[PDB]
Amino acid sequence: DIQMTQTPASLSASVGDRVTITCRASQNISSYLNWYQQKPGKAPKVLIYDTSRLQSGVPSRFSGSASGTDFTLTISSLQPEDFATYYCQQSCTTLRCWTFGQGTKLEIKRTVAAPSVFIFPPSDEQLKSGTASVVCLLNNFYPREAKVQWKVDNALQSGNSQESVTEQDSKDSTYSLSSTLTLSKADYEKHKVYACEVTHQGLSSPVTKSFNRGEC
Amino acid sequence: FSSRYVDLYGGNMFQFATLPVYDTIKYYSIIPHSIRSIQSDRKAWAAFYV
Amino acid sequence: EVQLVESGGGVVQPGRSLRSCAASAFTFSNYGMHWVRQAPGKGLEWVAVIWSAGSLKYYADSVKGRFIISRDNSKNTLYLQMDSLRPEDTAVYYCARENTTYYYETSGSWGASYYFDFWGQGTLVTVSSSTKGPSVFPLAPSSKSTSGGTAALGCLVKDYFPEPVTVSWNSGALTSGVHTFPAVLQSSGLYSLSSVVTVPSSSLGTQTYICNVNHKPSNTKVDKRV
Repeated sequence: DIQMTQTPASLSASVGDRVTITCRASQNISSYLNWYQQKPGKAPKVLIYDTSRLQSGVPSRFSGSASGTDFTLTISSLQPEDFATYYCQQSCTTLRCWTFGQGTKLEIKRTVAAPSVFIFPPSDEQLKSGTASVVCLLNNFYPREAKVQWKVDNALQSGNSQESVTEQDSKDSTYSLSSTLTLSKADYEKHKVYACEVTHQGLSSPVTKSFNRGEC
Repeated sequence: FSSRYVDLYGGNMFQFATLPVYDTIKYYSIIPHSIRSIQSDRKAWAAFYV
Repeated sequence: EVQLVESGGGVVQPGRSLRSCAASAFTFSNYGMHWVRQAPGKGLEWVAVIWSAGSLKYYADSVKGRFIISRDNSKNTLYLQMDSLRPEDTAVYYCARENTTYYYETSGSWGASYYFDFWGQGTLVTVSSSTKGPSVFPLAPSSKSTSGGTAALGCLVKDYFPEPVTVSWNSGALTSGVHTFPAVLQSSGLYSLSSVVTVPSSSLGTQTYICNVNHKPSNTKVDKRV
C-alpha cells in the first residue's frame, strides 16, 4: 500500500503569521490529492480535492502546492477558529489502502505563563470505597507540554499517576493539567506521605510540594 | 453492405465486408454518441434510421 | 434537505456481531454510500465502500473481512456488520456519498461533479470492562487561605461504565474559570474526568459552593458539598 507520514506531528502558529504544513506520501501514485480540515464533534470538510482547484466553502488564503512526493499547504493570517487538525489522503479509484493523515494540530502562540499548583486529598467516601486518589493540579501554563513526577515517601510510582489536559480556551491560549494517583486502601494506609513534583519551562526551577495524612 | 463503397448516388447496398465468426447476434443496441464541443462548436447532425 | 444518520451504535463485548447507516429525503440508488471510520489522533479512512449498484463491495486492507456491507436501495439504508470487535477497533463511524471530477478537456473543460453534502454526523461504539456504578467525590485544597490569590475548586468523577457525566456548580450559578477535562481510559477500563472552576479567595468560607453532578445514562443525581 502507501505509507504517508506528516513531517510535523504538531504545529504551533501565531495569529496573523503565515505557516506551512507538509504531508509526504511514500510516492505520488495518483494526480488527485485531497487535503481535509477536521473539527472535533463536526463532520470532516475537504480543503482541496486535487491540490489544483480549491474546494468550495474554503478560504482563498489556504493554498495547496505539491513538490515531489511531499505536499505543502500554506495558511495566511491563521486564526484560532480557522486552525484545525489536517489529514491528507491520496485520491484514486484503486483505494482499499485507505491511506489516512497522521493529524497535525495548530496551537495559538502566546507568552509563557507560570503553572499554579493545587492539591486534592482523597475523599473519606473514596477511602471507604477502597480506592485512594491524590490530585496534583497545574493551571494557566501556555506550553501544552508539562512534567509531573509522583513520589510517595520520596519513592517514584510508575503508571499510578494518570494525566489529563483541559482543552485550551482560544483567547486564553493556556492549558491545565490534572494528575490523579491510583492506589488500593492497603496502599493508601502504607503511604504516610503523598507528594507531586512539577517541572515546567515557565518555572525558573523544578519545584516539589508534599502533604501528609490528616491536615483538616 | 455499404452504398458509399459502390453506388453512393444510387443508395444500393453491396457487401464490402464479412465477419469470420459463424455465430450471429440475436440482439442489437445503438450506442448513444454525444459530441464533445463548446456552445459555438455545437452543430446539427443527420438522423440515423434503423 | 438530504438527511444522513447512523443507527445501531451501542457498547459491545469483544468478538460480537453489531449491525448501520440510513439516508432520508434522498435517492439511495443514484449515489453509492461509503462508510468512513475516524479514530482520535488518526486520519479518517473508508473501512467499507459500497457502489450504488451494491454488486461490488470494497473493504480496506486494515480490516480482514471485519466489516461487511449490505445496502437496500428501496429501504434507503446501508447496513454495516462488525465482527471480532476489539478495544483498538472502537471509533466513530461517518457514512457519506463520495464523488470525483470527471470531464473531457476539449478546451480546458473541467466539471467538478462532486457531492459531499449531508456528511454523516457519526456514531460511537465502545467496549466496556470492569463496569462500575458512577462515583463523584468533592475535592478541596488543604488550606483555602494559603492556596493563592486565585483559588481553584474541583470535583472528580470516577468509575463510570457509560459516556462520562454532566457537571454543574450550584446548578450552573458560576461559570468562572470552568475547565473541561477529556475522560481518560484507566487500566481497569473505567474512564476518569475532573471539572474545576476559579473561585476568588474572599468568596471561600463566606460563600459555600456545592457541585451538582447528573449522570445522563444512569439518571444519577449527586449533590456534593464541601
